[PDB]
Amino acid sequence: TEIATTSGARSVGLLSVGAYRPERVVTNDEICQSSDEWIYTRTGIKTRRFAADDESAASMATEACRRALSNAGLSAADIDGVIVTTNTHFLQTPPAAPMVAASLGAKGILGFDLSAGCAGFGYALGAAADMIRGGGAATMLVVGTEKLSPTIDMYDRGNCFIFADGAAAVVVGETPFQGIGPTVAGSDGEQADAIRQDIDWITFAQNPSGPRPFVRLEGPAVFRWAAFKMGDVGRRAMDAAGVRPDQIDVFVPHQFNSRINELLVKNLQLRPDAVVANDIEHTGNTSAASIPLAMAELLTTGAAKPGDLALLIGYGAGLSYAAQVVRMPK
Amino acid sequence: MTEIATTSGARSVGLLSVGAYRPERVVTNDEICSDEWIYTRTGIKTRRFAADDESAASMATEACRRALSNAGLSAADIDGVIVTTNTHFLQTPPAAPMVAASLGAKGILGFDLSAGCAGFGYALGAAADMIRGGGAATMLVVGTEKLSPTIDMYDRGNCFIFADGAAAVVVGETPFQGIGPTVAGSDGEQADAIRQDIDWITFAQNPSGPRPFVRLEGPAVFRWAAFKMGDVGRRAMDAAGVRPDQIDVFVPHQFNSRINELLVKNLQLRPDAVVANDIEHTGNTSAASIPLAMAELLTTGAAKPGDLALLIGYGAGLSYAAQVVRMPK
Ligand SMILES: *C(=O)OCCCCCCCCCC
Ligand SMILES: *C(=O)OCCCCCCCCCC
Repeated sequence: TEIATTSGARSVGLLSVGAYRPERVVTNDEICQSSDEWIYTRTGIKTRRFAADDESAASMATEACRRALSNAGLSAADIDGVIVTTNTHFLQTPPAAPMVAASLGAKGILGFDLSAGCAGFGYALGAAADMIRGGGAATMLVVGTEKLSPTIDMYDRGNCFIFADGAAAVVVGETPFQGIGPTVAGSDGEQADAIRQDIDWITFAQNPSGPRPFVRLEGPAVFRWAAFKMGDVGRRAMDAAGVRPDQIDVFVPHQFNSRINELLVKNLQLRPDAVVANDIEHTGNTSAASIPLAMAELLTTGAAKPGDLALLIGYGAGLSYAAQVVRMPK
Repeated sequence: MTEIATTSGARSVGLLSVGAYRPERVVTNDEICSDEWIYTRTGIKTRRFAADDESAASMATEACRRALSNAGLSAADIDGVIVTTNTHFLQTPPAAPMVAASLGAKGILGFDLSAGCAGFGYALGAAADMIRGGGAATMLVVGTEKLSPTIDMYDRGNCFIFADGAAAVVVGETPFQGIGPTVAGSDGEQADAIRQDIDWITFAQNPSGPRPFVRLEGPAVFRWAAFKMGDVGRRAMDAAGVRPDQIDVFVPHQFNSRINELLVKNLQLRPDAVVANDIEHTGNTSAASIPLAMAELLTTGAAKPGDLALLIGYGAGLSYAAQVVRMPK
């Protein structure tokens, strides 16, 4: 007997984006006591959001999902699955996805957590699109969520002003025309230490009164890697999608650093009038949540329009990257 | 307007191989605590604990090496790796890129997938989806677990349950369909049933308080798994277009033998159907459990390559993932 195969939608796209940004604004001056100029010129950040003590990666993911569902004209009963992508869910288990599903009033739906630094969103988008086309699901939530503030060593003058909190979710479903291109992804596992938790939780657990773990970043190494490698990645994603650089309306790189992204814009040879995501300005670097948060900001302000041709490039920890061409959601 | 390319990959995908790593240190029921007490309740006789210098990532690498060797492939033939685990003790970097680098394939795509014990089913399905979509042609999927450091040796409810190990599968194009449609789901309202009890940040901010351990509400998990997974198994067979009487091999997650005995009966397979019992000397290795159980069956010869197998993963998050597959190697 032959094992049967399911089939799903051919054309898949981003139906909606929904964003949750924590209430507390932390300015450059507040976090660093000419600090405002210093931080802004190096990173592009003016302010960022910090989540409250009672908030978590999962709780922000839930709020983002509620908003994404609303923008898609859907309820939780329309969703067949949810992928949470995060690096700041602070339990080995349970995973965030089932908790999020439950809070949404759809406790039974499939889901898992996906971790790949701030390439997680691209990987999760690709996985959702592949699952829907394979018939494993019809409509899915993909939410990038991050609570980075508790992981920051406020004495680490190399990164303390970089990381921030927030969540944003997209609805992926069948569309009239193809809305999501092939995923272009890869790694550099040899540079795994470039962005890291410096002390693993178990070594820490054997001596909790000694130094605790914090996020560490080898800035120059990441700058060099991102600025010199992601251009070729962007071109691969566009080639796979069958589009030219000059057909790109919107560029949404991961909001790691403005200077990096300015160099990527140049390398990718986009139109003079191409819209470039700059959400980092009042959001900072929110890792897995960055791209969908950046997408929401562009749509919220009317800088981008739904249906606009967008190039997304996620780069960051593990040294991991994931990129794809999409049409902008509602 | 501008077209976004519509693409496809190979429709027929299957398991080309399985490879297993288990650590050297055998910990008997007698040592850990007695033998009859644990055995009666779990079906566990012994389990393997990893050495201090081992990790989920290191065991996953070694399981991947063996998997590649058994498929007659090298690292250069692989387009990416999915690592599924619950015991990679870093928020970042993820295990997959490190595993890829250790295999001499630092550049390949990959990521970590967490869904408790059902991680392997989700990861398997995702790799199959990605290959059929044309995003990759050949993949490694590896379940890995170093659970021993997470055990509270004073917790008389679970200290004898969890163990260490890793197993990987090579997934790629096969002449006939080798991986059935994914059947998966959750119960997020019972998320507290299997859990880390104190989150890492709360612990870090309060080092004078207690440290985190794995906790298990046994009865709640038992009742959910024993009585709900039968229907899951039926759906996966239905999706694969196969009948219960056609299943050659049954591989439930090796959570508890007594749960699995009840599952066997509920599923109404042939009397001569082969049931995975790797828990006896491997214990419960969470995400690594199913591929380890597949490797054990092939190693003893109880299962043969090509045999029709039903895999059911169930556990934390309250999460489940199941599919019918043809046995590898
Ligand atoms: C994205 O820019 O990559 C950064 C990944 C953020 C995860 C940081 C992990 C913090 C753990 C330290 C306790
Ligand atoms: C299968 O039974 O799913 C169980 C998931 C493994 C539990 C590990 C999390 C405990 C960490 C405690 C520090």
